[PDB]
Amino acid sequence: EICGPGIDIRNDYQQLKRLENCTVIEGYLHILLISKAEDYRSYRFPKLTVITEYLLLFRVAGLESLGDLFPNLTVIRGWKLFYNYALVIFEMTNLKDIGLYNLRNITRGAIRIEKNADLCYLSTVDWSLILDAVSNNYIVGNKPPKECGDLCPGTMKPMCEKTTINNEYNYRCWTTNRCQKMCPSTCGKRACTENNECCHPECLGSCSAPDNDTACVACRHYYYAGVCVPACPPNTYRFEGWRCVDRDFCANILSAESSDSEGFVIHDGECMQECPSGFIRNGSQSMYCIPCEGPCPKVCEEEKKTKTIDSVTSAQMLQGCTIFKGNLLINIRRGNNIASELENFMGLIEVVTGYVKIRHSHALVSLSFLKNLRLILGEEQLEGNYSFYVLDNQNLQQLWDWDHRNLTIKAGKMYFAFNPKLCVSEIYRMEEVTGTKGRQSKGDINTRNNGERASCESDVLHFTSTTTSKNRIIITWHRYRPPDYRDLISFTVYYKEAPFKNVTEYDGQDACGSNSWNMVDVDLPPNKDVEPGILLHGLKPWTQYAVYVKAVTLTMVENDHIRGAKSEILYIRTN
Amino acid sequence: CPKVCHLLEGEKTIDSVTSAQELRGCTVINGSLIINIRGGNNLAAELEANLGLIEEISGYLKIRRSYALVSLSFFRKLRLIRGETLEIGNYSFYALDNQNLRQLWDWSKHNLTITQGKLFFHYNPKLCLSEIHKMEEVSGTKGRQERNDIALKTNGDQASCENELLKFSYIRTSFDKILLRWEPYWPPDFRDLLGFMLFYKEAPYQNVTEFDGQDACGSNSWTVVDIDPPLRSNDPKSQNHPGWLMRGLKPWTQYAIFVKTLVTFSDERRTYGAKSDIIYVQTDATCSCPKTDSQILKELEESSFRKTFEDYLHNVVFVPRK
Amino acid sequence: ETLCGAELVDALQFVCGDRGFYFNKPTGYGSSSRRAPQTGIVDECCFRSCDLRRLEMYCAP
Ligand SMILES: *[C@@H]1O[C@H](CO)[C@@H](O[C@@H]2O[C@H](CO)[C@@H](O[C@@H]3O[C@H](CO)[C@@H](O)[C@H](O)[C@@H]3O)[C@H](O)[C@H]2NC(C)=O)[C@H](O)[C@H]1NC(C)=O
Ligand SMILES: *[C@@H]1O[C@H](CO)[C@@H](O[C@@H]2O[C@H](CO)[C@@H](O[C@@H]3O[C@H](CO)[C@@H](O)[C@H](O)[C@@H]3O)[C@H](O)[C@H]2NC(C)=O)[C@H](O)[C@H]1NC(C)=O
Ligand SMILES: *[C@@H]1O[C@H](CO)[C@@H](O[C@@H]2O[C@H](CO)[C@@H](O)[C@H](O)[C@H]2NC(C)=O)[C@H](O)[C@H]1NC(C)=O
Ligand SMILES: *[C@@H]1O[C@H](CO)[C@@H](O)[C@H](O)[C@H]1NC(C)=O
Ligand SMILES: *[C@@H]1O[C@H](CO)[C@@H](O)[C@H](O)[C@H]1NC(C)=O
Ligand SMILES: *[C@@H]1O[C@H](CO)[C@@H](O)[C@H](O)[C@H]1NC(C)=O
Ligand SMILES: *[C@@H]1O[C@H](CO)[C@@H](O)[C@H](O)[C@H]1NC(C)=O
Ligand SMILES: *[C@@H]1O[C@H](CO)[C@@H](O)[C@H](O)[C@H]1NC(C)=O
Ligand SMILES: *[C@@H]1O[C@H](CO)[C@@H](O)[C@H](O)[C@H]1NC(C)=O
Ligand SMILES: *[C@@H]1O[C@H](CO)[C@@H](O)[C@H](O)[C@H]1NC(C)=O
Repeated sequence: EICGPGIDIRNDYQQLKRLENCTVIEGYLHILLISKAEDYRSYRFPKLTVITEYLLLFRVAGLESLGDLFPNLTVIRGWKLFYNYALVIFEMTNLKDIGLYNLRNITRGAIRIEKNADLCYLSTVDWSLILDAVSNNYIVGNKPPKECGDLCPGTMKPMCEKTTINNEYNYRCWTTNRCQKMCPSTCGKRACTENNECCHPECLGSCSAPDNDTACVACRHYYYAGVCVPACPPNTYRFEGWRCVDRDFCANILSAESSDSEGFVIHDGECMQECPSGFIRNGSQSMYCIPCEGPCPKVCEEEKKTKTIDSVTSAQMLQGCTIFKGNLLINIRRGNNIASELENFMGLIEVVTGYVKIRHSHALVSLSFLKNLRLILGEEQLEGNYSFYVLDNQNLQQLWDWDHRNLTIKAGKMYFAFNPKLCVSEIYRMEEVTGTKGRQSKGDINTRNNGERASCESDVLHFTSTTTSKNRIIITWHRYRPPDYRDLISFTVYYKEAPFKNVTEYDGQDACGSNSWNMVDVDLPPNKDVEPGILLHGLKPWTQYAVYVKAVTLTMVENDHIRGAKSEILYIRTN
Repeated sequence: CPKVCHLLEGEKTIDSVTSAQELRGCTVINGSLIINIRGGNNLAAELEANLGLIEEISGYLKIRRSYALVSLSFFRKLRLIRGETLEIGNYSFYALDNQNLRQLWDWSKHNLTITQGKLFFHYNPKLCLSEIHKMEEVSGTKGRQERNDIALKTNGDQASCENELLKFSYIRTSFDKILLRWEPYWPPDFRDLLGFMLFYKEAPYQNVTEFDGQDACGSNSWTVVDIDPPLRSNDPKSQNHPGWLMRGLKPWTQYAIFVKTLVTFSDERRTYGAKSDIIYVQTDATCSCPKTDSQILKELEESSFRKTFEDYLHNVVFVPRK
Repeated sequence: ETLCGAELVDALQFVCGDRGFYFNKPTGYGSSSRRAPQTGIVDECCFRSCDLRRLEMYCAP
């Protein structure tokens, strides 16, 4: 049978009895907040084979190994995560093993495991074989592995299969009774049973007979009468992104948990809670919703005045949120492919009223994922009327493709700081795109931090001549040709020994330590005929020094429009 | 003694110790001074031996892009500024683009005076504002401080400015080690405390203070020691006073030591930790071991990652009934 | 006193005990109601000193 829409085991074991019959969990599954150990093994359910949304365990007691409870669970399609993960096992007091020997695939989301008491056998898993995008995992706050030994069948002739990952080749095994037996190479991506009998193409996890389409435990795309078809046939409709079910069923379900309207509604061959923006259930029907006649933006309210986005479920909440009428804050610490999911969740954001802050959004190197964001109303600003704030963000090599991207703020002045891989050139380009340059100050958009390590466009200064010595060099470079010679043109010669030509520019971080770009400032000579020169003395008769110069306008007022002149890095070997 | 220093053009830029020797002995200045010292070795001691005799300035002082310079203590005997020669806008003290600037001379021992020029503080991301106000007070002319003279941003905004004081509840000096036990400082979010950073170094003269010497990097002056967070428990009164044992100290020797909280930055580094005072204590008479300070940063983003999860969990798990 | 992390849950446990905690039962498929009629609870126990009164509001008799 199929449970749903979700199960929450809380404060009692007898509630586990809701898992006797139903083998599919058509929703999340929480198990948590119990204090007992006697009946730890009085319950177990060989029927469970598949989960869809995710799995969560917290403060659970008595349990020693999950495998004894779910001897047949194989797949987790991650239709909905918790924070950024499809499986969470947090602060468990007695879990000695993860079990789930038959767990053979995970579709979406990563795993997060930590604060557990006596849990090991997490590294022994070949997460790459069972989980794509293992990089987003978080498995560090658990018991050290050296303490238990994490052994498995093969203690006496290796029985558990063997694979290699991250330059380490060894066994792959969950338990001391069972191993992580992968499929052979003859079929690879395809599924397979024990004794290496590859299953049907569109199978997933495992099956009971090779090339069998109905003897399969799970389906890659969608279920139908148990027949694991990789495509929901017509006259049916997809549901929970994992089962192609009947039509009338979409009406028998209830939705008053969130919205007590006329059940769900059908669109794009799916029984959506409510079909996406720009559509209404004309006549209040669960089977059709034509496109709205007007703009019909799905407003997105605010539980708390500001909706801090630091997870993937926070974006799921904003899946169809096209016009977010609340203040917004980004605080993403990590994540690699999240940027693509945000193009499906947040890619439809067209207007963000209230302030828009970005603090430590390290995982975002380019804000282009907001492909539809065009107007930050900024009607409600932070201190200083900041309608666009960016503080202590990591690289963020780029914001958008200003060549085509249209961005325009209505009120409030922006702010940028500590973006080493973003040189203000793009910031000034944004200002020009928005016409807000007449609104900013000279301290807000600081060039001392934005672009510290950003090497981008700059003017050239051709070395006019050099003459080397056994221990010195007299080097004269060309005078700078700015639009205003009145500017306080002042050069700074950077230099350092370069035994190999794989040398780069100075990025501020190289102040102290070996291979630091040594710097020497010099003012342009008053004589307009003589060009700036320097005699340097830290040289070798045979060393290859990489050296160049950097010139800046240094306008009368602090940072009116600073256009930097960067010279090539020239390698010089004294006679 | 009175040894004036008559200069050409009234403004001698000094970007090198070679330029410091030019004024070695120049106590009273006939003009102003401009500093752009970005890198070099033996800055502290050489500047003390050369410019230590500086009794007063007749002009003004400008300090632009002085990176390798950490503190101004090398202007020991400086007490007065005539403000006759002054930067554009009546600025006796002008400072700009001073990254490693950590602290000014002192505001309990060194007295200062300013005649005509104003102050200026911008892009000093490691210098707190408390010292700025202390200067505003001692130097006088506090009414000369106008708007934009000191932007609260880019002024010690990066270097954590400890706001609260810590107390050593219990101490024990031996001949080779020293046991310490201080108050269990615990912010509202106890988990925001990643640990403590004890700093210590021999100091026979109590005239030592913070930021007395530091190159572009500060892995040379102080001796740092990390201490894992304490053990929290219910009944907050029950948690033992966190402590630590410092090892390897010469018998019968005075060391200067102080605690420094290792905390986490909130949305606006609201969790300003604490620190105690420089404590002098004389001992009893009888493969790259040092860790990378950069690791600290790595310990931050991960910690804030865990707390961002729990706070989310409880934000959706529990439910209040009617 | 303010409560955070594992200590908040330890106190909630000391409160409920054999009485058990109260959640929102999922009555129908799809999303659930507004995740909370207010902000998170830590906004009351971490940022503010929540007393036993607030702790009893989440329990189940
Ligand atoms: C566990 O099973 C899943 C079954 O899909 C394996 O696939 C990942 O699933 C996603 C979406 O279901 C696939 O993305 C789809 O691919 C198309 C064509 O490349 C692309 O346009 C979209 O990105 C679309 O979502 C993804 O390809 C698929 N992964 C692979 C390697 O094919 C998953 O790999 C299985 N886990 C393991 C550890 O093998
Ligand atoms: C996987 O292998 C099994 C082998 O058992 C294949 O079984 C065949 O399945 C069909 C329907 O799924 C059975 O038809 C049935 O017909 C019999 C009368 O012959 C009737 O009594 C049943 O109630 C049912 O309607 C067929 O008998 C069965 N054959 C055998 C030998 O079991 C199954 O089709 C394979 N899966 C695939 C091909 O996807
Ligand atoms: C799991 O299924 C079994 C049978 O399929 C259920 O047992 C039936 O429950 C009714 C309750 O009204 C009893 O009268 C029957 O005697 C039970 N069956 C048998 C064979 O005794 C059981 O209740 C189901 N479990 C759940 C949680 O629904
Ligand atoms: C801009 O800032 C000023 C002063 O900080 C204040 O009046 C308000 O925040 C903004 N001005 C408006 C909204 O007119
Ligand atoms: C929108 O962007 C295009 C391409 O960059 C540009 O030609 C056009 O002028 C822009 N219009 C507005 C209103 O920003
Ligand atoms: C160039 O590469 C070599 C290794 O082949 C390395 O030892 C050296 O440090 C590199 N030089 C620079 C400047 O990165
Ligand atoms: C300079 O070095 C080059 C390199 O071989 C040499 O040919 C030349 O004679 C040298 N001249 C002087 C003046 O050192
Ligand atoms: C320096 O001395 C000259 C006399 O040669 C005098 O005219 C000038 O005012 C003096 N400047 C200062 C700052 O003392
Ligand atoms: C100080 O301000 C007065 C008033 O305008 C001005 O005349 C004078 O030139 C200023 N001095 C400096 C050094 O800026
Ligand atoms: C302390 O006094 C000694 C002796 O005069 C001196 O060399 C040193 O620079 C002083 N340091 C401080 C910080 O006062």
